[PDB]
Amino acid sequence: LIRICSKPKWKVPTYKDYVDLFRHLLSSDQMMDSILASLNHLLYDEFVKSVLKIVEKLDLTLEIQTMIPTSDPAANLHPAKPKDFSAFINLVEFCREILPEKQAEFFEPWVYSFSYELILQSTRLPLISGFYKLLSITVRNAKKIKYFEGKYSCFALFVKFGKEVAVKMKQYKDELLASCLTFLLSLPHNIIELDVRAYVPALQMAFKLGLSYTPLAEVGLNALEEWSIYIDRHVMQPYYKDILPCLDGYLKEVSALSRAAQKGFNKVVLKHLKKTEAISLEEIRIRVVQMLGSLGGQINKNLLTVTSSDEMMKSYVAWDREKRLSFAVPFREMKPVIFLDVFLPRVTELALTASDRQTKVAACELLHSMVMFMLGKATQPPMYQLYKRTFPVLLRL
Amino acid sequence: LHRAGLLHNILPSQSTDLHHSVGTELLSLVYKGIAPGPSLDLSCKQLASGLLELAFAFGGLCERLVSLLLNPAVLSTAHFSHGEYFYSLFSETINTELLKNLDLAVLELMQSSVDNTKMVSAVLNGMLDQSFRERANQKHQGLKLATTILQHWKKCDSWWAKDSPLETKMAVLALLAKILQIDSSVSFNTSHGSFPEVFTTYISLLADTKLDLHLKGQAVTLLPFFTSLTGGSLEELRRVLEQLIVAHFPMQSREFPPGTPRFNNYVDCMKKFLDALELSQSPMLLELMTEVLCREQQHVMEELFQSSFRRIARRGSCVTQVGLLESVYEMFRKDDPRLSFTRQSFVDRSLLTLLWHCSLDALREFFSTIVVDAIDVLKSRFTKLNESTFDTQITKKMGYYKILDVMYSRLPKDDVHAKESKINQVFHGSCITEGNELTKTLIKLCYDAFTENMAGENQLLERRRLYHCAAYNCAISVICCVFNELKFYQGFLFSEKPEKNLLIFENLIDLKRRYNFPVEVSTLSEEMSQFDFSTGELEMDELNRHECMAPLTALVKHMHRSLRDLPSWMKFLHGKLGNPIVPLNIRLFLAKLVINTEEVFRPYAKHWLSPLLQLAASENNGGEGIHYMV
Amino acid sequence: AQEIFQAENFRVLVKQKKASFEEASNQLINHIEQFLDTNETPYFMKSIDCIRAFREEAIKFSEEQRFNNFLKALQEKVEIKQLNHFWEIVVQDGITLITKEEASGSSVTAEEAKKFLADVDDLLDMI
Repeated sequence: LIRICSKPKWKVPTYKDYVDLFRHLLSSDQMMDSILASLNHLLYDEFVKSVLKIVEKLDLTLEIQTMIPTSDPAANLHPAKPKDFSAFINLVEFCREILPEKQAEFFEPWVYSFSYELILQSTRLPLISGFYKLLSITVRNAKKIKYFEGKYSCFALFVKFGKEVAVKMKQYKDELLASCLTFLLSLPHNIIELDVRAYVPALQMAFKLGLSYTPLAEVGLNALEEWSIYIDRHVMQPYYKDILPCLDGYLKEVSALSRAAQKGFNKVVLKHLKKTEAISLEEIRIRVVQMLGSLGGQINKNLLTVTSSDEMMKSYVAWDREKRLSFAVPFREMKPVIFLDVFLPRVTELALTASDRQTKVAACELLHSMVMFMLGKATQPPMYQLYKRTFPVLLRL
Repeated sequence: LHRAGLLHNILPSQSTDLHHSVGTELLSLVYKGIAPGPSLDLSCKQLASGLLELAFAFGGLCERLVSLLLNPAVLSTAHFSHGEYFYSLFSETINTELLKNLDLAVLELMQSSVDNTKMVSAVLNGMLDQSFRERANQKHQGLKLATTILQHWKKCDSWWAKDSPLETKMAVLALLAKILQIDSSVSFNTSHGSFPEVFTTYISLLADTKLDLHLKGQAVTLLPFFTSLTGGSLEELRRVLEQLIVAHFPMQSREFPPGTPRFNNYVDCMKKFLDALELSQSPMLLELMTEVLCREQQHVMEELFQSSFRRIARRGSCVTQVGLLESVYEMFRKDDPRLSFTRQSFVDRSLLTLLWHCSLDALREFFSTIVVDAIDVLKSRFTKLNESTFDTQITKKMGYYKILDVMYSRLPKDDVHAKESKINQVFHGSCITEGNELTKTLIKLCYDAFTENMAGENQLLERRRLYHCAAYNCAISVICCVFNELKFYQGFLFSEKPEKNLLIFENLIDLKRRYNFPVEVSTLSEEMSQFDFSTGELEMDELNRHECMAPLTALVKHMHRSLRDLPSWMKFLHGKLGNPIVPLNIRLFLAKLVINTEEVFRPYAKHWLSPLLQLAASENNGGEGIHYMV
Repeated sequence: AQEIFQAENFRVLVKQKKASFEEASNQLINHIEQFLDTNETPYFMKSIDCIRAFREEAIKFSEEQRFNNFLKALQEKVEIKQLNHFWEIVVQDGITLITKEEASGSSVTAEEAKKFLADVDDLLDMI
């Protein structure tokens, strides 16, 4: 662990190919020792003790380095001992692929401890992901095996920490927030049916933050699926008119193999294919409609009862009462007058939300040009109502 | 409560012995509970560790704990230790109680050394790596327990004696390496620890011809702790190292195929010697290592030796630097009847590296020591009636020329030009006579070399050729650091006179060796340290290899940046390349030299086409010709 | 078808045992020559032990020509070089040719030991 978690011409693969080794050390085990003369349990327990040891001694704390960030994760996103930090990271993914499974009976006694000190560290090391990720691993292992049929000490621990992290999460940005959300939406929660009004913002932020980060969409989908299929079908109902309407935006060359295929097919395509897991968004939409029909038509109508218009009308109204920004595009002899307003909304939202670097750059250049245009135009037309629309986007940009 | 000290007036001992009955019963429970009457978990271990922490929080109980560690009872299981298991199970709270009170835990532990040697070694080693682990804020118990387990070394004595189990000798070597690594550099003087009785152990484990080579390779890592000794003890240690070398080392060279079960042992022992020597900048380690190195045509590990010497010289502590320099120097300068080849090897591949990589930024020390001891031998006159002494004088003169070359190539100009102290000791003592006195004396005696004719000389021809080459290299180095502004490079290094058979290039070039010329050519790296602790240019083909091509090319490029043709280097080499009556090899050499210095001969193109062209085009070149040279 | 499918311990051992001969003699000659080239006293005791072993094996293997040729060669070498220390350590013990009858074997006292071993100048100041 200490080494293969420390590895960050000569080529150095870091940890991603130690993984199958360790999986066969414990899981693919009866198929390799049968030629010899159990070890699965001992090695799993040793791996968990060792990872607990490393978490105990890594000094994962952070220090501020030379404004005033309100973001608690800030320039402070800089550990004191970066080699330790990278070691913890290699640790978190290594455990993540070593511990989705092999829990058939092995993780049964480790849940309470593993949790308890992950909560303890993550409470004094709050803004350090991977703690959350190990928590989500251990809670999903506590979910595969049942472990939550009512021990009760860890139940109260998870309840209190779920509440605390769900309230602290409303500050966290991309990687931290993603780890927190995957944690929260991995509680069994067919066992915590209670206070479901505090776990809904963590599912609509894991839906809204989807559409770009597919595994967050996947965790949101499994969350909603479990909440539908196992929670009681009278309290899950009032919390459909605000959990489906955030799920609507989802519903919107010459290689070696090619040369081998061109030159007949004699053992060359075989070797070329023999030489050669992010979820696909299309399958995400497929599952959205699948469970959208699987949840009925009684429940279903809430997908589009958001308000039928709440703030997209702010994008569907005239930014100004009467048009300004008359721009005479100069041809040879005629010079006709176009209006920049009409496409100012689409440009100003292409600048912010583009998901396309070339389109983003073009849109930002247009907002620059149009901003200068509109500050010029009033210099020689009362026009502040479009400043009121366009400064809240200059500051965002 | 124990943090508040109210552990006894809230839980007492009865009208019994001064020991705490509660602690005794708790510790007995923890000892015989994990024993069968079994099963184990992590929470149980957390309890039991807290339980025995409580047990030790009462009072002393330490001698009882130790007696439990050495208790030789046997627990059967298909029957391993029954007393070690209690240790390895906890192994951390145990050892932080033993390090709670020193001088008694260690004493009571080592007292039964001959009885439970496995157990006493295990517990002492655990105490050691426990204390090494906590040195960041507590590098105090480490020193105390190291010194304390040294103060009783005469008790743990049967371990290193002769005909012991040849597993406890290396066990005590590992323990002893641990001890020395913990404490400071203290165990050598005025019997700080047990000076006599601990050296006797090192000398004995590195002495007797019943141990192995890897065992002493482990042993020769104590050396960086023990090379700072002095006359008696250091002389004895150097003696025993020398019998090690004579008794287990290959006699002059490899003579071992790579893979036989001597070559691997030899390379292991040698590299351990070498990295020890790179740790402790110890002169006599250089004596031994150069001695073995410069004793064959070319050692197998030459590059290792050279990198080691590069580190050695590059250390600081200039007095130690000068000591290494003077040590290898005196190893060469001495009148020992050594072979000429070996003696000249001493300077070639041992002390030139040390001189190149560190002497001093404005050095005086070594050169000032050797000025009027090497000048006088350069002025010495040969006696061509005996092969041996003549050869040795040639080799020593060559070496002195090479050393002067190194200083003049490295030492800045001023502290050899100006009215100095580094210089003023060839003539009239350190008085202010004229300045630049040894510049001109060395110039005379060097130019008089490599220009002395060889008509009547038919005894040692290759050696004298190398003598001339080294002299000429020394000359080139000094002239690059003479005033060197006007036509100085011409009178010497060039412009000889064949009236009385002065031939620079004819004599240093071989002229009878037929060149072949083939056609073409941190808090987690710390836990690395605790596991460490508790475990143990050009194409140098056939005529760039002439010991004058690289110096001559550097000199030519230097003259390019220093001021038809130019008087006697453009023109004298021009006229020695032109006519095909000059012997072939000089002409090949000058072609090589002009090739490597092409950038110099770009303004002089119109002069420099005829002789190169006729050298390529002529038919004089042997074999199928100088084809890659063409 | 039927025709296509139907170190010192090793040196001590070398000095002791050798299938061939006069090659070990040559290699030990080279070894002692290089040992005498250097001047470590342990190598001097090495040489004296080696010559003692050679004398013992010559006596125990019916051979004297090698012994006397080796003795003559080493005597000439010490005479022509500066190996006074080597000769001193040899005469401290005493090594001499066969003195019985100048042949293989006899029962005569040793007497051979006592009977044989009792212009350019102007170029300078232009600066």
